[PDB]
Amino acid sequence: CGSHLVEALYLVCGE
Amino acid sequence: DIVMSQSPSSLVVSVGEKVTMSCKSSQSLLYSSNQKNFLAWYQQKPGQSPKLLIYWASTRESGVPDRFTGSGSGTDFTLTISSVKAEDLAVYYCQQYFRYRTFGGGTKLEIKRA
Amino acid sequence: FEDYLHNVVFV
Amino acid sequence: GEVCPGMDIRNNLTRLHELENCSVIEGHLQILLMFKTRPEDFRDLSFPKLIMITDYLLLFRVYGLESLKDLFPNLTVIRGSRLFFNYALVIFEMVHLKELGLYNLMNITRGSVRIEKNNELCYLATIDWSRILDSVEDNHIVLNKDDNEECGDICNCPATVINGQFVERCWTHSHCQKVCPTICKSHGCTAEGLCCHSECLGNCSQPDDPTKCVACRNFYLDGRCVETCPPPYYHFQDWRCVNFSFCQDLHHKQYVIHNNKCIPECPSGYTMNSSNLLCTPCLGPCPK
Amino acid sequence: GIVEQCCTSICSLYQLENYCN
Amino acid sequence: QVQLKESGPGLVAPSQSLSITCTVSGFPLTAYGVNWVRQPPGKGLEWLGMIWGDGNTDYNSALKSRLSISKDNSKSQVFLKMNSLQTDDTARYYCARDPYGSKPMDYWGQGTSVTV
Ligand SMILES: *[C@@H]1O[C@H](CO)[C@@H](O[C@@H]2O[C@H](CO)[C@@H](O[C@@H]3O[C@H](CO)[C@@H](O)[C@H](O[C@H]4O[C@H](CO)[C@@H](O)[C@H](O)[C@@H]4O)[C@@H]3O)[C@H](O)[C@H]2NC(C)=O)[C@H](O)[C@H]1NC(C)=O
Ligand SMILES: *[C@@H]1O[C@H](CO)[C@@H](O[C@@H]2O[C@H](CO)[C@@H](O[C@@H]3O[C@H](CO)[C@@H](O)[C@H](O)[C@@H]3O)[C@H](O)[C@H]2NC(C)=O)[C@H](O)[C@H]1NC(C)=O
Ligand SMILES: *[C@@H]1O[C@H](CO)[C@@H](O)[C@H](O)[C@H]1NC(C)=O
Ligand SMILES: *[C@@H]1O[C@H](CO)[C@@H](O)[C@H](O)[C@H]1NC(C)=O
Repeated sequence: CGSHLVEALYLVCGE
Repeated sequence: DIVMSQSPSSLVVSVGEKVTMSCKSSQSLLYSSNQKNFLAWYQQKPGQSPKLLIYWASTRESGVPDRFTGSGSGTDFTLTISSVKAEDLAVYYCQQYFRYRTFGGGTKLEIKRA
Repeated sequence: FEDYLHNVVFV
Repeated sequence: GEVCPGMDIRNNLTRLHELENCSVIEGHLQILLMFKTRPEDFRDLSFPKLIMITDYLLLFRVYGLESLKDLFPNLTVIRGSRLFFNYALVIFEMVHLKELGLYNLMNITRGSVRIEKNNELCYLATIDWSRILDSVEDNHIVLNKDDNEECGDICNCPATVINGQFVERCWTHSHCQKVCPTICKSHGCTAEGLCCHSECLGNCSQPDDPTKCVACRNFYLDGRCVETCPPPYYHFQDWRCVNFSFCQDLHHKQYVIHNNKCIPECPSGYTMNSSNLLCTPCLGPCPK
Repeated sequence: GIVEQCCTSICSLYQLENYCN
Repeated sequence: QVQLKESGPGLVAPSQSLSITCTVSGFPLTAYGVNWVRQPPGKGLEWLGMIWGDGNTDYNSALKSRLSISKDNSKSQVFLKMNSLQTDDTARYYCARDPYGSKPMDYWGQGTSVTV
């Protein structure tokens, strides 16, 4: 899940 | 300041030969952080101001010939002049620069003729 | 390594 | 110049202005995770005062950033006292980056370079890393646009034998990689090729002068580059000399002294005597 | 942590929300 | 152009103080140390003191505040000031440079003669 974990963490934040 | 002591007060020799004089400190002069001893040797051709020769007791200063060879470690030091050439005549001193600086009592080199 | 990278870059 | 702490810059670019007057970052610099940023926030932005990083430099997922040539033009040494994994420079998933442009980077002491997953990135095979890093065997530069054999790389510049052919070496269209004659070693040289002083590191404003280095090779103290910190000064952060007082003040609200070095921790076999901060060996077993 | 929490182990939302900047 | 030259008054009557100016050129006083060494004719070379880049000072403990070493770095001058002298202080006085971190004592003055 390497690169996606980065993608996924961002959508979560907007922060 | 610590206390430095040399031997002899003077020595004599002629052309061609190797020469070794001594010095001592009341405290050890080897720096842990770089493994160098904090001691110097200076040559003073007489009547003129002295000249830097060898630092960290083994590092040869620019403009010094390879005949000059520093030695010793800890509290006890010696300086060596390998193969004497004419104007090598001078009084030599030991300086600690570990804490403060103090010089040795010094030792004279003389040369043999008539 | 990317593994290392994440585990270290994260509040 | 100024010495500031290791920083970690994330999200809003605005945090970046903390560095404005800084010359050496004591520690690492990490700039990462900025997803709303745009090319134009960078086309007017710069740090010409940053000359040195003590630990490592790490850029990761900073968008809109296309070259570093305006951001850190005058960064010259990375010392790699502490490394990220085993790297002293990490350029990673730096989408948008085209060219490196650290035309002033002359030496990475210790660490290795890992530049990975940077589509867009060329001007990589135009760098002779062996003129910058001690160990290039452990270099890890993969999966960039450069690996498509299809790079518009253009530079005057000199060539080294890295393959079975010499190769022109440059950072950008308008900056050559500076190469000092073989016998200057790591000490740097003027444009003409006069070696800088031997206690200087990457570059000098004047030749033959230990006060005119652009980055000390050994330790820095009182304006001058020196071989070692003399007592009563102590080795700090393995690049600069300080007195007992400085070291003490930091400890109290966890710095200690040993081997004539000022450090966070006593090494194994030692405990800290409270009267003098000096690490002493243990009476019997060490509780630690 | 994370690489172990959300990769070897497969993660859920909160797990991530907690980690947010 | 590394140079040191000492300016002594030469002649001092007992119970009076000694003020020597070492004028150095070719390097910055903010970044090097300066030492004072004296020699009575055909006798020993004697470490008197030093002043570091940062204003810090070292003295031979023999000198019970008899010695004050200060500096004017903007005008490249080093001041030795020694009080209430006697005839056993009759010597040649040198200042010499000190690259402390890296070297010991490189570059000596020609020396100035002082008699009590
Ligand atoms: C970049 O510049 C440097 C000059 O600053 C240049 O030479 C390298 O200098 C470094 C640091 O002064 C040398 O590193 C040490 O050398 C000894 C040799 O026996 C090693 O054993 C040392 O290992 C110890 O130190 C480590 C880190 O400081 C500790 O973590 C470890 O526990 C050890 O105790 C240490 O590495 C280095 O050897 C030289 N390098 C060479 C190849 O001689 C360097 O070449 C310049 N690079 C370029 C590309 O110009
Ligand atoms: C031990 O070393 C440290 C760090 O090198 C010394 O700090 C130095 O001392 C002063 C006092 O903090 C610093 O600033 C001064 O502050 C006032 C501002 O009100 C200003 O008027 C002075 O002109 C001066 O700038 C000084 O910059 C700093 N020097 C360095 C090289 O870092 C500390 O003094 C040292 N301690 C001893 C006992 O020597
Ligand atoms: C940079 O220098 C000046 C000097 O006083 C100051 O006004 C400014 O705020 C400084 N910035 C930083 C980040 O230190
Ligand atoms: C080195 O410093 C000098 C003086 O500031 C400057 O002319 C030069 O651009 C710098 N960098 C290089 C790589 O020579």
